[PDB]
Amino acid sequence: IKQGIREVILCKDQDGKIGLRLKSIDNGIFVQLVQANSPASLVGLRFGDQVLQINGENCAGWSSDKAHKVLKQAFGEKITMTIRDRPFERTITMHKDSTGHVGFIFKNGKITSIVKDSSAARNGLLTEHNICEINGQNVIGLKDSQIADILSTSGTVVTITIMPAFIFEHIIKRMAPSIMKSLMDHTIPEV
Repeated sequence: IKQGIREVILCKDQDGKIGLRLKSIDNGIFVQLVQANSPASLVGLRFGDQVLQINGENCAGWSSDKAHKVLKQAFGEKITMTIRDRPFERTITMHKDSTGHVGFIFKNGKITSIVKDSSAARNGLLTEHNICEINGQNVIGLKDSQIADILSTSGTVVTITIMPAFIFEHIIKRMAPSIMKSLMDHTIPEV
């Protein structure tokens, strides 16, 4: 999670899309969904990112509908957004034990229990936090089985990005579980 603010430049694609949906949270605007293969994904926008400005205009106070409208109304040529990196989220680095475990139980993507003497415990992993990313890969909307498998296919060192569940639940709702599992970007980032 990169401290402070950065600028991204987008181009609407052929279809006039950017592949973003935005959400009003605590009088800011936050990314609720990034579409795979979209201009938004390509420029590095991530779920939970705060949009401070669009085209130099402050997003403070905007409803979701107003932010979408501003984007729909922008010249698709060059859209500048000012971004604060995943501010509701934190990253935790763990190492697997000999059995290949980091030491937590989760359910519907939410960590529910931490295992004694585990890496999860040594690194102060918390319950009541939704798993957002594993090693930089968005896993939101995947089944617990898929998330479990992604954990398995990672190496020793596992980095998880988490978000407090009450905040997570506020950001996501008004979007159907099957959209998240299908259409929320789950790619490993390209270089």
